[PDB]
Amino acid sequence: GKGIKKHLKRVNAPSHWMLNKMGGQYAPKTSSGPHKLLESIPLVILLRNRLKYALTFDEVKMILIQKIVKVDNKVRTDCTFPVGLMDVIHITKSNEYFRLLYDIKGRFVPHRITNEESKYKLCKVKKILLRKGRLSIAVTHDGRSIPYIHPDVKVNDTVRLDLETGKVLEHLKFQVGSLVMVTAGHSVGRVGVISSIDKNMGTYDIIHVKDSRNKVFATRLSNVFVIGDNTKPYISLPREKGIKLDIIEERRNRLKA
Amino acid sequence: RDGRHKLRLTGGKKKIHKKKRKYELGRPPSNTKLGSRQVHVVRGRGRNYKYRAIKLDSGSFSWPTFGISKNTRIIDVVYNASNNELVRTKTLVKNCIVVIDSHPFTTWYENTFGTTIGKSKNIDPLLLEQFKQGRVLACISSRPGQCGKADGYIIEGDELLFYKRKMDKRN
Amino acid sequence: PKSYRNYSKTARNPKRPFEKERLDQELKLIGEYGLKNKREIWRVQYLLAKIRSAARYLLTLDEKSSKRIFQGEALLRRMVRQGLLGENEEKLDYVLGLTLPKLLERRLQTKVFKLGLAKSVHHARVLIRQRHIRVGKQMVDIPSFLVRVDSEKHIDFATTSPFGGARPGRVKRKSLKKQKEKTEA
RNA sequence: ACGCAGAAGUCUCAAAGUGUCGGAUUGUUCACCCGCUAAUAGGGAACGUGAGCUGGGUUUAGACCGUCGUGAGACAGGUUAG
RNA sequence: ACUCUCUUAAGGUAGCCAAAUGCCUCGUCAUCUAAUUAGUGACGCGCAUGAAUGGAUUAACGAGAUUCCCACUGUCCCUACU
RNA sequence: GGAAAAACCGUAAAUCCUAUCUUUUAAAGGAAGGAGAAGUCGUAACAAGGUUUCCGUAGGUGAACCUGCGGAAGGAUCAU
RNA sequence: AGCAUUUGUCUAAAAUACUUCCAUUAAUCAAGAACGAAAGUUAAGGGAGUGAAGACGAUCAGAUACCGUCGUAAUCUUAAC
RNA sequence: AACCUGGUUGAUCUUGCCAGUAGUCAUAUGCUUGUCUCAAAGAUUAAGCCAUGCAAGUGAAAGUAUAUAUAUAUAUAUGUAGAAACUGCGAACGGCUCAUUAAAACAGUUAUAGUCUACUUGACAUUUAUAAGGAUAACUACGGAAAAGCUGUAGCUAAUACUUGCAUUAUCCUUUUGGAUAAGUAUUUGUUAGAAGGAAUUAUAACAAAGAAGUAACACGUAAAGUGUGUAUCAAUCGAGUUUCUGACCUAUCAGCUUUUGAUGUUAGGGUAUUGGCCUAACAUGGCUAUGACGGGUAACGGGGAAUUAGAGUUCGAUUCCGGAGAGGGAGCCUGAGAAAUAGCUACCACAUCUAAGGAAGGCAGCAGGCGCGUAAAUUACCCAAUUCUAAAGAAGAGAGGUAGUGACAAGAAAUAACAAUGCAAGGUUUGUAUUGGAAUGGUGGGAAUUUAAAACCUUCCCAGAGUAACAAUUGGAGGGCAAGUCUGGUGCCAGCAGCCGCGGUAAUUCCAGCUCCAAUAGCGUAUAUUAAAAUUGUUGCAGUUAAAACGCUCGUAGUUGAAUUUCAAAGAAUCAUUCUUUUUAAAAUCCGAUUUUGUUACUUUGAGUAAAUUAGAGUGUUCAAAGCAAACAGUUAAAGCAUUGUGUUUGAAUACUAUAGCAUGGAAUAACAAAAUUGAACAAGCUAAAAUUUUUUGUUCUUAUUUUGGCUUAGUUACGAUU
Repeated sequence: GKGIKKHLKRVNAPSHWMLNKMGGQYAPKTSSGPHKLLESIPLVILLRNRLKYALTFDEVKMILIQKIVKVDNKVRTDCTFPVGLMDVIHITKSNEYFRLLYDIKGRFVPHRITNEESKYKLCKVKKILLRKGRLSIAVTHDGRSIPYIHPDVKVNDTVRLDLETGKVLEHLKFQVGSLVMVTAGHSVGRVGVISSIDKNMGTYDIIHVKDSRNKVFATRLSNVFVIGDNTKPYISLPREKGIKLDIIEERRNRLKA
Repeated sequence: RDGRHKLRLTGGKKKIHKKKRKYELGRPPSNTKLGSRQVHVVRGRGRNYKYRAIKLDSGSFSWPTFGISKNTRIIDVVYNASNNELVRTKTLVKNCIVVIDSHPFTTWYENTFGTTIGKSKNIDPLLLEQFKQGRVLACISSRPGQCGKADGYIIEGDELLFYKRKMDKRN
Repeated sequence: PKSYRNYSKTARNPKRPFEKERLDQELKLIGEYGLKNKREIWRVQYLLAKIRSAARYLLTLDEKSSKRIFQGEALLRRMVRQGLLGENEEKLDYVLGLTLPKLLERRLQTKVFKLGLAKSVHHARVLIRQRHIRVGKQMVDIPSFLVRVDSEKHIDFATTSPFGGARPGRVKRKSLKKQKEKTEA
C-alpha cells in the first residue's frame, strides 16, 4: 500500500559511497541512528568497501557477530548501523582506532587516531532545550542528548566530549576566527576559518569562510561545523586538512611525486 | 475529508482522480446528550486516541473571577450560538450556553469570604441573584466529542447580557 | 532493470556516398595501409573528428582559462603518449594539423611492416592475426592495435610462436616428415 | 399392405365415437404468413344464422382525384362521408 | 444527349408519385412487426401526374382523413357481484 | 459482559428512467467530385481566334455559353 | 465608394501665415462599429431615351447569337434594404 | 563535416514543389550469417483472459516442550538437543503495468509557529512481598460433511498471550545535623507569569479542576558487582500528510462561466491526525474570464532525460533512477506505526471455477508458460555463491537478485589467407601479377589445467587438424540523378522494370536470363515512423507590383510600439600617445576641525543550495576497442619503511552542466516606475489642547502644581518651488 521504503538501489544510493555500477543491484539501507542517511557510513561499507577487511557481506557478518568491534565503547553486530560525520571506532582484535572525517573528494574516510586520544571527540550541538524544572539538554549533530549542560554554551557551539562519561571536557563559542569544516553544500569537504558573519532575516543565514590559501568564499551556516580555533585545530584532521587545490594544480602535484 | 473532488478555484470542474485513501479522514458527528457518563474510545491514525462522550451530566466549570474550578451537573441546555436545532434537541457543543448547579461555587465563596487565596472583590448583584436561585448560566468551552468531557466557564456582564438577549412585531 | 554498461558507435559514412574523389582517396588509403573496410577509415575519421572538435573548443577558448589549460595540457600529453605529435608539436595548430596517414601509421600492422618483421602491411596483418607478434612480452592478435610512443621499441615476434622456436606449429606434419624419412632410409 | 430393418413413413379398410386452436395483414369468401398442437380435415343446414346483433365493404342523395365525354354527365375506376 | 423525320397546332418543360391520382398490383427495395393486401421513406416507360383546369413546399390552425408509440383501462381473456 | 436480529442517521456500490454531450458503426436510395480509353456533339478559350478580353452582377441557354448593366486592362490604345 | 448648369443656404477640409495656446496628448490596431459602385430585393412615383426578359425579320449548315425593327423588368427620384 | 544534385522548356532565368541523399538505444519485414566479446527482449494491438506450478516468511548466549532424542548425579534429579503448536515480529517493501489524470499529477522552490511517525538511536519516570491472580491453544477422545486452508463437544496446561500489585524527593522550622509539610508525565479546561526564535498562545514558572498511560511478578551469565528481551515521557532518525511560489501539448466550427445542490467571502459550530466548505447552520452576493476563463481533443502518466543538432531549433520521453497513479469495475471496511492493501477481507455489478448439483471456494498489469489479439516479442531452466532485503537476524528464507537457455534488437572486435619460386606484365637488369610447394593459422572434434553456487562460456596447455585452404560471401546496382557495360542472346507499349526522370510499340545498353564490371560487407535490402535536408513556418531567418499572399475603405477597445531632457569631468599611478587602475569635484543626515551614510523595479554581476545514471570531460594499455572503475610498484620464496622478526607500499574512484523561476548579492549604463503647483514645503516665531519629567501633604489604596516631551492652529524668512 504505502509506508516505509526498506530498499536502496545502487544508482539511487549516494555518490559519496563509491558503489560502482556493475557491482550490485542494491546498496545497504542505513538503520535510523546517529546521522542522516546522506551524511553517514554504515559498518558494511566501512569494513568491506573502505577498510577491505572482508570480501563479502557474509565475511562482514562473520566479523560483526563476534564481540571484537566496539564504537562509542559499545559492541555492535548491526550491519547498517550508521556511524555519522565524526566519532571513534575501536576494533579490539586488531588493536585499531579510527576517527571519522570528511575527504576533500566529498566522501567519508577513516583517519587513524592515537590510542590515548581515542578517549574524546569534538561534538557540534544543533539545538539546546529547557526541559521540566528549567533543566537543560543539548542535542548533537550525532543525535545524542547531553543532559545538564552549562548555560554558557549556545546552540551552534562545539564541545570536546569524553566517550567514557559522555560529558564535556571543554567548549568553544561559535564566532568569527574559528576554524570551520563544511559538511554539505557546494563547498562540502573543506576546512577554512570564519572570516565574517552577516545575519539574514527570515531566510538562510550565510557565513563567509577563508581558506588557508587566503581565498574567501560563502557557505550556508547550517552546513558549517566548527572544528577548531584560530589558536589551534582541535582534533586530528587527515594530512590534506580540507585545503583546496584546483584540478590542474592537483594533477600536476600528483605527477610531480 | 478530500477537497480535490470539489469545484476548481475558477468555478471549473475537475475529473475524479486518486481512489479514496484512509488518511483523507472524517467521521460522523458527536451526538452527546444529558445522562450518566458514557464514552467510547476512538482510535485515530498512529494509535492516537480520542474520547467520544456519548452522554454526560457533570462537567468541570470554572468561576474565572477567582480562577477556580469544580465539577458540577448541568441542569439544562438553554442557548446555542451555532443553531437553534442543537439546543432544542439538547446536544452540547463548545458554544452552548448551559445552566449549572451553583452549590460547590456558592460553598467556596462562603468559605473564602465569610458572607454570600482569593481576590475578594464582591460578585455583581444580577449574577449573585442568579447564583442564589440556582439558575446559573455557563458557557461550554471544551469539545466533548474529541476530549470526552464538556467543561465550561461561568458567564458574566457583557457576555451574560448578549446571551440572555439571544436566549429570548414583538420584543 | 537493464544493464547499465555503456556502448557507442564507431563510424558513419558522410552524405553523397558516390563522391568520386572521396571514394578514390579512401581506396588508396585501403591499398596503402592494408585495411579491410571503409569502416576502418571511418573509425579513424571519427578519432580525427573527435580531435578536431576538441581542438576547436580549445582554440576558440581564450588564454588563461582553467578548463582550456587543463584540457589542452591533457590532450597534448595524451597525443604525445599515442605518438601523434612530434618533439616541438605542443601547440593547438599542430593538433589541427593531424592527418589520416599519421593515425594509420600508429597501427601495429604498419609498425610491423616498418620494423621489417613482415614484408608488407597486409603480410603484417596476417602475421598479427596468426598469433606471432608480441608487444613488451604480451601477445596480441589485433591489426588495428594503436601503438604508444614508448611501446614502439618493444615490438618483436612471440617466443611461444614457432618463429620464436618453442615447437613447430604443425607437429603432426613435422613428425610425418621425420617418420617417413627415417622409415625409407 | 408396403420398395414396411428399427425408427420413421406411405397407400388403405371398418369407422363421424371424439377433437379440429392463439395471432399478424385484409371490407373479404378465399388468400398469405408466424406460433402452439394430437391434427390445426373437407363439407351441408334458404351461399346455416339482419323483428340475433354489427354496418367495415357493393349499392341512394354531399364531396374529391383520374380517365372518358363539346356538354349534362359516364366509369362491374379509386376515395371520404353518410 | 446530338441529327433527321412523318403526323398533327404543339407533341409533357420545372417539378411530382403505386398519393383521396398505378389497370396490371398484395409492383420492387429498405424500414417498422413476431407475422405488414397495413404504416413510412424510396423507386417511377406514369393503364390515364403536371404547372392559375394551378404544380411544388409549408409553420400556425382543425368536433378533419389516416398510421404508430406511451399512459390508461372489464374493450377482451371470462365473466362475476351489486 | 454479551451472539443473532431489528431500528436510526451517514458513506454508497449497482440498477432503471430521462436529459445533454462523445464515439465509432449500419442502411435502401440520392446527389457530388476525381481517374481511364487519341469516345459523341458542337467550336467556347488561345492571334482582332474572325463579336478585343476579363471582373462583379442579373436574367436567359442542351451546352461550350449569350445578352444586359457598372467596372478594369491582366488591350490591340501608355500618340493631336 | 465617388464628385462637373446658375445663385443661395447649412456644413466640413488642407496647405499657407504665426516671437498664439496646450505640454506628450502619440503610432499601428484583434474585438466592435461607421461609410461603401454596379446589379438584385420591397414600396411609392416616373417609364423620355436606352433597354436583362421576350417578340418578330433575317443571317447561317444550324443562330435559342452577333445584325435589323419592336419591346415589357430595369435604368431616374423619393423611401427602405 | 554550417554543404546539395536530377525533374515545368525548342532553348532560358525564376517561383514552387517532387525526387534522390544521410542519421535514428525505432519497429517490423526480405535475403544472407565461418567467428568472438558485449546484451534490448508480449508497451504501442485487449488496464483482454488465464490451465499447471511456484513468487513472504521467520528459532546456533537469552518467552513457551511429560510427542521425542540424549550426557552426567542418587525409577527420579540436574541438564542439552527437539517434530509440533501457542506467542513475537515481518509480509504497507519489492516486482509489475501506465488505463487515467491537462493547473490537477509532476518539476524546481517554499512553508508546516497547522501536524503524525513503528523499527532504530540517545536522553531517561509521576497519584501475598524471599515475588502474586487464573484461562486458553496445541495436545487426548468422540464426531459430523461429496469437497474445501469446513470444522462441533469435553478434559487439560504454559508464556515476553492476559489481569493485578510491594516508599522516594522537594519545600518550611532548627543554624551542618535533627523535625514538620506536601507530591499526576502526556493530554484537556479555566486563571495568570513569561530562555530561545524575525515573529510565541513556544520553552519554561505558578494557580484551580479533570486526566491516559505508566515506571520489570520476564530471560541469560564477567575473578588470567557483566548481559538479553521489554516499558511512559523527551529529543533524534527512517519517513509521511498537508502547503507557497514559478513552470504545460492541441482547440474559438467552444465566449461568457460558477451560485437549488458550498459557488465566493464572513461568523458560529462539528468532523479530522492537523490546517482547511473538509462538513452543518446562520449571514452576506460574491468569485473566475482574451495575460483565452469555461468547455472539447490528445495514438496525454509527470520529471531526470532520448534523437538530430554550426547556431538557433525540431521531433521523442510505456520503457534501468525519482515522484504519482493502478492492481476486472466502482464502493466499503478490518488489521496495524504505516494499507482505503487487493498472492487482506466484504458486498454489488462484469467475469468465472469444482460440485455428489445439497453447497463450496476465486482474481498473472509477480515469474514461467498458455490463449486471444495481432505485422510484432524468449525457458513451466539452475541457484541464493555475489547484491541486498525479511526474522526469535551467522548458518534460514527471497521468480527481489544472480547464473544460464532462447536472442543477426542494438554495440565493439575480427576470417574468408600469407609466402617463395617459376611463367606472365610493364620498367633496363628492376617493380607489379597461370602454374607449381614448403612454413604459419584459427573455426571444427577430444582431453585436462582452469573458471564456477554448480554447470556453461572465456583463457592456458596437450592431442587431433586445410590446398580447389569444397573448412565454397552475400546483397543491390551498372542511361541520367549516381560509383559500373554504345557487353551477349530472348521477348517486341507485350511481358515488364524503374523513390524520380524514364525505358519497351522489332537491329532493347533500362525488361528476362547469361557474362563482365561496381558499391558496401558478416552484413546489406524493403516498408512504416521520425530528424537533417528546409532561411519550404522563417527570434536568428522567408515571401506578399507581375509567380501563393495588402483586410473595399476608415475609426477604434484590448494588443504591441512611443522624441529630446536632468552630474559633466579632472589629475595621478600601473602598462603598449594604447591599455588596466587610484585619487578629487555639490548638499543633507551622523559620530569624535575631522571622521561614515543617502530613491524602487526591469536588466546585469557574482554567489548560496544543487541526486546519480546519462552527457561533456580528466585519471586509468579491458590483450586494443565497445568497455569497466579500477589499478600501479618492488621482492627465485627481500630490502626499505615503523614497532619493541611483527608489519607490504603508493593509491584512484576526478572536474563541470545540474530550470527560465525562487533565494542571497555588487551595479554607475540602458530602460521602466515612484517622487511630481487651480498654488506647494523647507525653516524661525507665537498661541494652543495631549502625554511624560521634576515637585509634593494622606501606611499598606490616595488628591494638586511648576516643568519637559510629542500633536495641531496662525504673520515672517529660503539661491525658496513648474525644462523643452
